[PDB]
Amino acid sequence: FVIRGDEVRQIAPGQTGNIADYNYKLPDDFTGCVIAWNSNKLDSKGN
Amino acid sequence: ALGKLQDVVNHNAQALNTLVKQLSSKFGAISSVLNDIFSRLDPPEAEVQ
Repeated sequence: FVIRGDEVRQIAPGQTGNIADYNYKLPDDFTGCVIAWNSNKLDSKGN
Repeated sequence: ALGKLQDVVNHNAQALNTLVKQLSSKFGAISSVLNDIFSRLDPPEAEVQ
């Protein structure tokens, strides 16, 4: 999934967040790993 | 002379009183109130306490 960019803290499992609350929650074990990186010029250009 | 009988009553009462007292002990956690731990701390850190 995509993210705004400054809310990478919000997607931390077991911790609530406004973007998380409307969109995504994770279990808390959440056993799986989380990988992220900026994709500025790939998807930002006024989009 | 009934102290021996009384001692049994006191010992049980003293032991039971200690058990109730132990409930208020935080045992190293931030607080001894269960709901306080869950409410104040996030679920990851709350379970530790």
